[PDB]
Amino acid sequence: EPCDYPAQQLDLTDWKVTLPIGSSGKPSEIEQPALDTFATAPWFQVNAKCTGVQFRAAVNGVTTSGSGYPRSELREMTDGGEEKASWSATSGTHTMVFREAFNHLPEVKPHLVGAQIHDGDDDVTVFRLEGTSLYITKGDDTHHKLVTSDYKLNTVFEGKFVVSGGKIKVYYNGVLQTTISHTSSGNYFKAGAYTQANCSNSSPCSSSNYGQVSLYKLQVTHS
Repeated sequence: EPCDYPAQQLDLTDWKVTLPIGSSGKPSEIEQPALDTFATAPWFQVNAKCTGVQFRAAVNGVTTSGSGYPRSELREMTDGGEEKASWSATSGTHTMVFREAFNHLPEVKPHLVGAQIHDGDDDVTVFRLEGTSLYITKGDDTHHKLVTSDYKLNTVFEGKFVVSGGKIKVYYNGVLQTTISHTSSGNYFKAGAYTQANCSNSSPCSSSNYGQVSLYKLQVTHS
């Protein structure tokens, strides 16, 4: 159209989306083929400028069980988006190239995750913004590698994860930021707005207190 559905801005065929709305402790998820014509403002919609996808998750958003952090985020799928993606870090070459911008941060604890590699146990490495400091994490180390302490909101950057030979190479605007040793399988990509704050550590407890990310390009390949 291509301004009516996020699926018109990015190829969401091999993805599903998890939202910050839903019943108590049960974040709603939308899978293909319904995802092809799905939108829910302001959490998951084409942005006003019709150039990308807006992902927003407020601190009072619905979270698993009721405890945890809210998100409006894509989860990698495969086979026409029919099943969950799961790949090896020691076999094959797995790449995700994305272009995004962090647009808004929650109050008090201005932390927001915009892309990640996750496995069967937890997050492996993610692009995490804290204020104006953008980091590439490593497991529980939220400050593994500082990309820049001068990240300006709404600035589009290109991130890339390349996994092969038991190593994860992470790039920011074409420059290698860090290489992380990782040999477990069951990995998958994610991209969107995963707000690292809830009503227990951020006030006010309102939908107007949120993290937001805009995704302009999203490409995943496996060989």
